[PDB]
Amino acid sequence: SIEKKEEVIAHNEVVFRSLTQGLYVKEVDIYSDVVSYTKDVDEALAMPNTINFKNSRLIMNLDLEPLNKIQKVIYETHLEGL
Amino acid sequence: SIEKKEEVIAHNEVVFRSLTQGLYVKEVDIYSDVVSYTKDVDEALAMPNTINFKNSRKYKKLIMNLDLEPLNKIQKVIYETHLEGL
Amino acid sequence: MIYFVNKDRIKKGIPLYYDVKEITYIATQDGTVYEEDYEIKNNRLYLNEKYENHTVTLKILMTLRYVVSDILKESRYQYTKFNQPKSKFENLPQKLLLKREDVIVLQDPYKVNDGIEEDLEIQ
Amino acid sequence: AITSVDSYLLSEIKPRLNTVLENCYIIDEVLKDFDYQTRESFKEAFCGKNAQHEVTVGFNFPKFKNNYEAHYLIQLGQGQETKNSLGSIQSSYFEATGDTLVESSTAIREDDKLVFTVSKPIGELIKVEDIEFAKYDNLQVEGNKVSFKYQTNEDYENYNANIIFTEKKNDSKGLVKGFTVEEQVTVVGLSFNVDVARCLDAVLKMILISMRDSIEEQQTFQLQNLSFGDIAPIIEDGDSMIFGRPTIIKYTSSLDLDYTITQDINKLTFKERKD
Amino acid sequence: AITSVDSYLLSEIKPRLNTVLENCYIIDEVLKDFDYQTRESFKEAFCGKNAQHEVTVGFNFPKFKNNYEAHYLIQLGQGQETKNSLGSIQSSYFEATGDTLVESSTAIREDDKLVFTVSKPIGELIKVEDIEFAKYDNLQVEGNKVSFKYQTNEDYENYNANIIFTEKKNDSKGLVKGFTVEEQVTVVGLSFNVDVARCLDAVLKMILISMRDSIEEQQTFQLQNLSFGDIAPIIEDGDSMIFGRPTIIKYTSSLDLDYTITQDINKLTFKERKD
Repeated sequence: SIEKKEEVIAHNEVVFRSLTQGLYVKEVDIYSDVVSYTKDVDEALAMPNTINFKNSRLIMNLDLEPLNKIQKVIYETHLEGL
Repeated sequence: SIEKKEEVIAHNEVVFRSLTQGLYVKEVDIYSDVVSYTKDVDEALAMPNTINFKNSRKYKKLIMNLDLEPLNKIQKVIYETHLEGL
Repeated sequence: MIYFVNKDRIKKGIPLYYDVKEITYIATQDGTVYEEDYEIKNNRLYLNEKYENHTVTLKILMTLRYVVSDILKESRYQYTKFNQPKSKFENLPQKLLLKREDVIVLQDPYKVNDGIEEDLEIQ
Repeated sequence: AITSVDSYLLSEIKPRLNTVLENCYIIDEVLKDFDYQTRESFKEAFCGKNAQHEVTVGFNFPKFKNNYEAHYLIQLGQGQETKNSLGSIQSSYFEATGDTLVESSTAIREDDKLVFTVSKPIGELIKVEDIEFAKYDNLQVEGNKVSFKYQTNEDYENYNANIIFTEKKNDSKGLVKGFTVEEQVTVVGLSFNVDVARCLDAVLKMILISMRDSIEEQQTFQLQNLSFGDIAPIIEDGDSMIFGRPTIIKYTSSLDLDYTITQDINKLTFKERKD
Repeated sequence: AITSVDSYLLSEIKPRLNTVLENCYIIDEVLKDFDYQTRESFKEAFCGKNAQHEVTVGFNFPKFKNNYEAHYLIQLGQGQETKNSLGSIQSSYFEATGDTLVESSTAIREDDKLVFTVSKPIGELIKVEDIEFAKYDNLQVEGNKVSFKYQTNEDYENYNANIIFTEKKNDSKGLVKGFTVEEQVTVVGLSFNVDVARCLDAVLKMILISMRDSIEEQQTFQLQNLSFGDIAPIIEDGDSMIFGRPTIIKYTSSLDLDYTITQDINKLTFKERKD
């Protein structure tokens, strides 16, 4: 069973994804329009997921499928008997 | 919505408990009989139990003591990636 | 020889320092290994996921090989004339000082095979 | 904190070297000055995720055969004591402290405070990225977590911050006794192909450059100096020679030990005398 | 920009050596102090377009046989770190820049401006030969081409200019982290005839002198120093000895790496507080 546990959220971001190809964005141009795509889920271009940024610039393309990405990292211990 | 999951083992070591007293061993004498005790898991006579260190010899006398209850203290870190839509 | 496995080497395949003819004995921290868990292709070794972070060691048999590191008593000669229409020149055996191939290893040469069955009955 | 330079070197080199060899853009940046032939050959052999050939690193005198296509060889080298302080005193601490850790931690809402959680307790908070807490925010650390006033900062409820902090070990206090040591460590690349050795040396130089931003050697192993030897045949008795160019790395570190103190004053006995 | 001194030496030596040996006038200028016999023998053997004998240059430890009539042999030698800057900072750049290029470019007429075309885009314009543009000319660079006002300069519609410029790579910005390295490289001429070796050494010295005007070592490999060894028999086990006089060349270069920065400020949030 569990003797001690704690959960923390290492990162919380918004990932951009194409609607047709299904590949996420990797690299972008000066205006941040897409120039490269990638199949990876983590390497994809992402921005902080907070309202201030959202109000501070969706804006690049009509492929309007952002993805709120949240990373949960958990520390725990067990005392398994014999 | 767990997009991906991963697990990691940081430590894996054995710790002994007295069946009646409920304490954990911390020290032994030259004959390897218990000398001291603690009620703290973080401070105990840890025996490494990773892949390389199995089948030890330092604590054979300690193991055979019926009053002691071995415990496999294992510490883990698990990473979970969530995709929550827009 | 011995190798250390990681999450990357498991998929690519372990590159062996030597060549391979056959394997004598494999082992790891969990004990020996059976034929059902490992395979070899193009002189590299594959393992299943059970040994992601284990060590592996092998006793291996390889073909003997040599390179000519010097030519010694290099030429010996005879004007053979007895029982010949005319004088003939014949080069007698060279002596070679051979050296083993350890630092760099190349696979056995690709010889062209013959379709003649060995130990073929005739009648 | 006794320093093992070789283990630190190995731990820094392995993941960093793998990451550098992972992608082609960084390698092309590194090998800008080299000719087309050697650059492309090295890229074909070692560079890329799907590379068939692979480099290795390890210490000297291994009982097993070691791959001589491309390998990083380390040996410990000499050392010297250069500077000392009065009484060998380096620093004084009230709370036992271990390594310095960097952790990412997303902001969280608590009924009175925004907070960040951490893996382990805090002995001292060095820096929070892009934040300079004022008196109004009333920055407070309470074991595992650090906290600041909720109301006036409520726009930042999910701030994707990261933290540089220090572990907490005990509440005891003591003195740090030790000195500084000037150490030399030798690193050499091995390859039966000389061009591969040259490229390997260049990669080694680049990763040494990159390491200077690392926390540990910023805090522990300052004053890095480098020195390169001549390309020489390491071995001639094989069918083909081994070629390598040794490099010498210098570091300065503080070997020290924590001397605890049990004396704690809590009362005073001011009394006069009579005659 | 990691520096490969050996490759630069080879690339500078080969065409320059061929050009020097092409004509007799330069060779006669070089060998003014030598006697008639050796001078004329070397000229007969190697000098001239139609020379039957030819010199060669290459690195050390070649697995193939190497011509020992006249050859330039290079080996890498030692290296040392001599100077550093605070934080290992060398320079700061707003736009990624590659090598410095020199291109000839004849002037062209455009409806409002005279212009010069170039092979590649421009990151920065250093100099235009024999020109000091004033405010009236309003010098502007727009990617590949540089331009100035047409009307008052119309006499120069076909000016046979040449340009020293710098390549453009990216619009990103970053920091340059690195140090200076003091490197030694050894060069030796080989010949079974000692007089040929002497003349070869003199030619080597002259081309080293000529190299100092080169762009690359003016920008990268400053502080050239030379040192000559004694004429010695390189090998005695052959039917005839090999004679060569090693020379040591020193250079100073800046090993550096570009550290990019993603932080760009474009908005300000100046707000007061209340209590």
